[PDB]
Amino acid sequence: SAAYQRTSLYGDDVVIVAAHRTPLCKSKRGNFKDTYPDDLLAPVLRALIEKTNLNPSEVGDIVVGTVLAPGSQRASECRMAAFYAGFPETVAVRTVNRQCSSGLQAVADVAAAIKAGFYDIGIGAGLESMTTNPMAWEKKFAQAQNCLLPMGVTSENVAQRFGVSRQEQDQAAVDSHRKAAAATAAGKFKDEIIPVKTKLVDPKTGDEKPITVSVDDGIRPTTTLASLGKLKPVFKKDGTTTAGNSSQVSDGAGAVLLMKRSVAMQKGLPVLGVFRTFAAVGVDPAIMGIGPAVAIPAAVKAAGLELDDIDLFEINEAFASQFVYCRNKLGLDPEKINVNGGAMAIGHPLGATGARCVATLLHEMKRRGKDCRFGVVSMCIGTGMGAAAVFERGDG
Amino acid sequence: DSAAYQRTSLYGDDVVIVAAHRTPLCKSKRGNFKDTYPDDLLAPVLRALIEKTNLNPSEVGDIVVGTVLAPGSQRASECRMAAFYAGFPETVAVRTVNRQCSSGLQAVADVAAAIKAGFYDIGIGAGLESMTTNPKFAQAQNCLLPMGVTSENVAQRFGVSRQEQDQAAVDSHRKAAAATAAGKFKDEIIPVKTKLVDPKTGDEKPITVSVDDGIRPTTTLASLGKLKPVFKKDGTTTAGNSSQVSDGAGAVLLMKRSVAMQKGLPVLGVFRTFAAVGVDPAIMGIGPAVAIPAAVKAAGLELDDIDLFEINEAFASQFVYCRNKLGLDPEKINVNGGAMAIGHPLGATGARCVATLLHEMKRRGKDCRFGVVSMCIGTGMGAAAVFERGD
Repeated sequence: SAAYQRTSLYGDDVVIVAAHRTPLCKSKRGNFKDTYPDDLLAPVLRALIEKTNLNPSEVGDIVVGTVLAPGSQRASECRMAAFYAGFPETVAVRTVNRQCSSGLQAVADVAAAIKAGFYDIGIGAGLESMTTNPMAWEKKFAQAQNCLLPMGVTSENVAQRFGVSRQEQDQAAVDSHRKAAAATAAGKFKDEIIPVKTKLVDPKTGDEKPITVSVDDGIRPTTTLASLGKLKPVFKKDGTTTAGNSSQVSDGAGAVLLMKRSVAMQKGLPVLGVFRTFAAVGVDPAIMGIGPAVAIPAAVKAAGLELDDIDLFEINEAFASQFVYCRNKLGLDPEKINVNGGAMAIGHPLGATGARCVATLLHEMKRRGKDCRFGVVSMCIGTGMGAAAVFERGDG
Repeated sequence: DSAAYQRTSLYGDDVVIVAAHRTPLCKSKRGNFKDTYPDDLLAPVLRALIEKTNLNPSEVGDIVVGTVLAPGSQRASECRMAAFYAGFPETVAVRTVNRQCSSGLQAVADVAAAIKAGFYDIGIGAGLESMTTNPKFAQAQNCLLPMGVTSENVAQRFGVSRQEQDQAAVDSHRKAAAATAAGKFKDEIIPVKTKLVDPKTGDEKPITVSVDDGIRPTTTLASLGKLKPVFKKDGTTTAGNSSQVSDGAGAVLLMKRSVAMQKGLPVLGVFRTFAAVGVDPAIMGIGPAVAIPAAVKAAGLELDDIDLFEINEAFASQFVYCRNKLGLDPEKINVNGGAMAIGHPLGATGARCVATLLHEMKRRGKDCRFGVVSMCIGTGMGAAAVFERGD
């Protein structure tokens, strides 16, 4: 149980008409190492618009999950992105008010504002990038560690206290890379991924070669239980968390275009998803990192559903310790979770995780057809909180 | 209303406040805490909750601190150092409010929530700001500049004038001067034994800060009328009708009503309800205007039932808007002055105002039954807490 809970009930009124993401690239030496943050968010914001033939001035609100950027750089990067995607002055751009989070509430608060009648159309997005445009509108490594070190140490304790073994954690990372490799090789990410045309600087020569990034570069198809069992602990001398069974910061962006069911209908826009419910929960401080394990039952219950009704989960894999705990504690069927791989394989783009997982969930549900009716997206909001979202498959 | 969403915590009569204190608040711009490190502001307030209750430090189940100015990991290390010096052991976990920008009221609310949930019996909701650093202006601006730009816009749209904003700053300095002169802050304030470098000679002269050094008793409508707009050419907001960043700390000791009873501890206050709300994006910075009705309604009360209001004065534009929108009795609000006079210690505002409220409720007698503390959680949210007078 939780200390408190925010619940948003959206009924049938709030649909998703588009949900997309950039590829995710490892922040340390990945294919976005010479790509600025606004050049990740802008093409995802722009695709929502192009895919729905929507006038950008019709969007009532853009809320962005963004963590790495310090202070005023958060908003300025998003406004840079918004401006360059063609949004006018009159479209307000906001950030998620958290020191550390994974961005899901951005999607939920946009949904809530639509349900409240504040506006008809909104974008819930997310963005992270280790790079800084020298051109600002009108540090970052510290910020990554500041969020992730506490998350890692707490989860290695929760795992240590509930007996989540090194094998169990490593098996999760193996499964993640297996599933991400298989989804990539089957072209299952093609619908959700907006390829990013950019440049890659050859460290040897300094030459900038044009590159179009289309694939998640963090995937390691050769990952085995054997390769991972060789890896050394990252936090404490006899700890079970390694570089292999935890996720690394990746550059990327995600965005979800939400609207009132009746406006999508007058516009002739297929429904990709129906946002049913959102719950954010404050957890017992005695056992932090376990966010999702508390928020999932909360959001499912608010949807008038039982855990067994959920066909697919997207549960963030920031650390296998915490991922395996939350899965095991809830008794979830492992075969319904991160079916196309998780952050251990494709990466952890902090504040973009929420929109990223929304895109993955909805497009897989689309793909799996009518019997894939209900989906949950879940993740932490920093060590003390969980967030979970219930989605119903759109009719298209 | 209306909120886009609401978090409601209902505490019953289960969660009592047995002590609430604050340091004096001093101007960050070369006020009397300019040579005092953050941990040296929080430590003696945390220690005062302990000393005044004869509590063993290790009995505290949780310490949650609102702190804004500090960058990233420094937020945590400042609070943990302050906790160490207040005599708390490793075993007492110290957490910070997970917000980029907030006034820290939710620290108190979350501890109360955790007590009501039976997670522990005793916790501390606290806040700390200091511009000094123990071997931040950018972080302060990031929070307040958009807050003021937005609140001014709301003022200009809904007819909150320069004249009415300036009057509110006069009123704030006047009430705070009367309060200070009348000894009304003595109960809540923990004086800070510190050292001060004299700017003229450079000498370290040891000092006990007891007074909020930012009160300007000479503040008139004439003196405020002469100040230039801080945001745009024809803007209404000035350096005089908004609050300045201030160094200080606040801490609130909460516990289960039965453990306080067993312990022989006088109840200062009863935490009844808390609400936090996301507001209409088209009108940002009006937080308290949505959150007060919500928290009041959660307590099963009406606005008329509330005897005292502590509403944050980060900007007069926003404060006057919230008061006028709700039709509150101006005479029940910030009765001992507000942040325009005594300072805006960002994340320490929550605990600060709770202490001011409860002590004034106690002083006023049994008829001062209901109090509301309200403030923003950044431009997009509002927080409000309902308290009932302790016996």
